[PDB]
Amino acid sequence: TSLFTTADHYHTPLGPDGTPHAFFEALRDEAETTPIGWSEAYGGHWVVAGYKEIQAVIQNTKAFSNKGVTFPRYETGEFELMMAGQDDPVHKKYRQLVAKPFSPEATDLFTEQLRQSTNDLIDARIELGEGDAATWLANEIPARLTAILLGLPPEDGDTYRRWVWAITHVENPEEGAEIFAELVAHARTLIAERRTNPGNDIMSRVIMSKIDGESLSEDDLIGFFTILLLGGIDATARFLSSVFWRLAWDIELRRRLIAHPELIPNAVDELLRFYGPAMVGRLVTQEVTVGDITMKPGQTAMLWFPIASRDRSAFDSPDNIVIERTPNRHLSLGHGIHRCLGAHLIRVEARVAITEFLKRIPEFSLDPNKECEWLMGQVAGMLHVPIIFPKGKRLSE
Ligand code: HEM
Ligand SMILES: CC1(C)O[C@]2(C)CC[C@H]1CC2
Repeated sequence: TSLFTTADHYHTPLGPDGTPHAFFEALRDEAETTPIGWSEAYGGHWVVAGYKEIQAVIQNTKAFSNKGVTFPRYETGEFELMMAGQDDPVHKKYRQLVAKPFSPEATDLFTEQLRQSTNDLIDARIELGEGDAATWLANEIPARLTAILLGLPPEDGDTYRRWVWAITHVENPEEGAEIFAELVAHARTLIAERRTNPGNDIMSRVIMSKIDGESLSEDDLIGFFTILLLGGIDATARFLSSVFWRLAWDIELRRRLIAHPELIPNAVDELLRFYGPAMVGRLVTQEVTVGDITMKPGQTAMLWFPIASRDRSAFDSPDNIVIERTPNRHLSLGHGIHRCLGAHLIRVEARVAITEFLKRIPEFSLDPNKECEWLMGQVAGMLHVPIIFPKGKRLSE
């Protein structure tokens, strides 16, 4: 028997802790013998689990196209995924338009604003002694910031999350497509308003941009809106949720981050290795051999970053969260020409979220009377993290 044969990133066996990590560890073990295996899920596809094999695939853009970046394809109607779903030279020209606002200096401008935001969110339940850390904090910190980056109302996160749910999970394809069309209607309204009232936000920037002398089409602009909203609120929320869950029970990790706040950036990087939500696909466009396996045009390869992030030939003691680990060249943010546009931004969001939360609520635990829930898929992580804690005091009021 092989664990590859029924591997499916939307249906990962969960262990007694509520995560897929026992299964990932078992697949990692098998991958030492077979780093690429055939799964019969989704009609048949390749699962790439070894670290060096994922590196080989993700560097080989001639044979492995980002037209397959989501598999099964995300529900975005007739729209492509902007940047993420493109190959060069097209990909590079679109990404250049938004490189500046995602640079470390540009995103660092939001640091203290994120800190204030995080504290305002914590104020809403600190006097109560209980909350779902995912819905209360993890969902809201990145959704509010993303809203501000796109010039959306930050208070409407439930609307934005409903759109993303349709893109990533709704099973009835008519329904999912209709809800995605709601996002598209709102994007058109936003774009029309920005045209007349341009600001310093990222949508105004791409609206005023040109490629090869031509303004972007309304469709390309909707594409930018979609990928930035999607990227900004989904994997960030799942990652932060998984982190709050881990900190709720892992009292040893928690006390160390309180004692050594200077280690929080490196610990965020290690938590990205361990809880990185993402996997990505590639469409095979030319016959290619990777290790023992020859892939053929039209096949899809899924890059199982969480398994490669646990590869013993790439990391010492990969099953331990070693907060001082360097260089820690994990693949949770990708590698090569598509490497995550939001990399620096999530590092800042996570550092601030963890720092302020542990400052405000150093003592907390999982609620024994409510269930946690792990969401599976191409972006995976805790969805519900009910916690309890001693009642504390609001900063504002
Ligand atoms: C925990 C948080 C996140 C994780 C794990 C993550 C993961 C990734 C990964 C693995 C890729 C590579 C795609 C590939 O190789 O096909 C990627 C690309 C990308 N991400 Fe992120 N992402 C995160 C947050 C963000 C945020 C905050 C944004 C923007 C607000 C964002 C926007 C993008 C975009 C636009 C791409 C495509 C870049 C390109 O194609 O050149 N992501 N992300
Ligand atoms: C699912 C995932 C990882 O997130 C986005 C923003 C980047 C790569 C893919 C598709 C879209």
